[PDB]
Amino acid sequence: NHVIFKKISRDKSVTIYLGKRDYIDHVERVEPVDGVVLVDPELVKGKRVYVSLTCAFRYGQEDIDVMGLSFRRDLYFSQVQVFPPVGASGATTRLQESLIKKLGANTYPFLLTFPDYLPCSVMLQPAPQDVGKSCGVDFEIKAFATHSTDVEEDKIPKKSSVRLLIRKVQHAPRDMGPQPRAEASWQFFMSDKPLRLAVSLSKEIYYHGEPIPVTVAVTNSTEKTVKKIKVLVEQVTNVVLYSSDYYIKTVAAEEAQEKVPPNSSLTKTLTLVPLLANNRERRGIALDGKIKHEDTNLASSTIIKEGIDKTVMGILVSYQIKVKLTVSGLLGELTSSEVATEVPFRLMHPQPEDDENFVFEEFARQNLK
Ligand code: NA
Repeated sequence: NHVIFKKISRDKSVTIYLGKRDYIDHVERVEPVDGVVLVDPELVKGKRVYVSLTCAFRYGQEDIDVMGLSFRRDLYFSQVQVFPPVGASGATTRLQESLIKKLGANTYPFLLTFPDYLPCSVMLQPAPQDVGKSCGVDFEIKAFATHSTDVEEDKIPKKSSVRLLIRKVQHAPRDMGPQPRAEASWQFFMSDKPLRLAVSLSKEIYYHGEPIPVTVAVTNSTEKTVKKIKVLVEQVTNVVLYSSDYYIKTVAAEEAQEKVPPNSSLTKTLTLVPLLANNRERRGIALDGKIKHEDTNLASSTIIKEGIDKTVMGILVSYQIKVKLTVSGLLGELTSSEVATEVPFRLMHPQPEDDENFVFEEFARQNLK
């Protein structure tokens, strides 16, 4: 079985079919959006039909745009002619050949590539506590019909078009970086002896839903007790277009049950799983889609190609493990400050790997249960 997604214009003249809602970037390359457009021959007579792919950044709205009330900067734009048929006939892909075999003679292929310099789907709606507005990067697939008027004004009527917001989803590349690790030491006021914290991760990339084994070694040479060992996954978000908004938020947390007495060491591995489901509040963190939708995830770590300016990504997402130690008799007495350290890591979807029967679903995404 193969689920095909479809949407049809208010006026019934144009119907678009897609194989996926979600298009894979493994960063070596990215999936093209290939699909077909079914037309009503009678409603498209004398008309042209195109499909465009637009990547845009928007600040100030959850979409572009109501009352032109938002800032917008386009990252990429492409458009192909789907009807009348251009040049040679037939599909360039099996999906297309198959969908055309099934749907019949009013169906026409279209294929839209992605380039390698774009970000992946990212959006944020701010929490009450935050300032700065909603923003994100949208990927629009639009199929529309144009016609001519005797006044020589061409027309692109809304009722003849269909707009699908797809996702460009980040999947892991062939290779990952070295084992993440960090070593911090503190010498407190009046003290001759160090508190050391080493922290290590099993690998530099993790998959959404994959448990992250944070291993911690405390060497406490001090007279103090470490009352608490806390471990966080922090999501760090930078808005690099328009407003400068900066967000850092805890998407996962774990507390050890153990303390570290003066003059002792402790080594323990805590396991964290940074999912959006763990978060009651979905606001003020970078997601790959709208809050309302069941399929939405945490944004994957941004990946910038060499030689691309980061502002052109429009929102930067990155992750770190933060380990905070709580030290007895310090705070308000020997420090106004945290004792903590961070180890960065990347978070994305799994590495991808290396006729049929179709079932048609409406493209609109399922709302949150
Ligand atoms: Na001490």
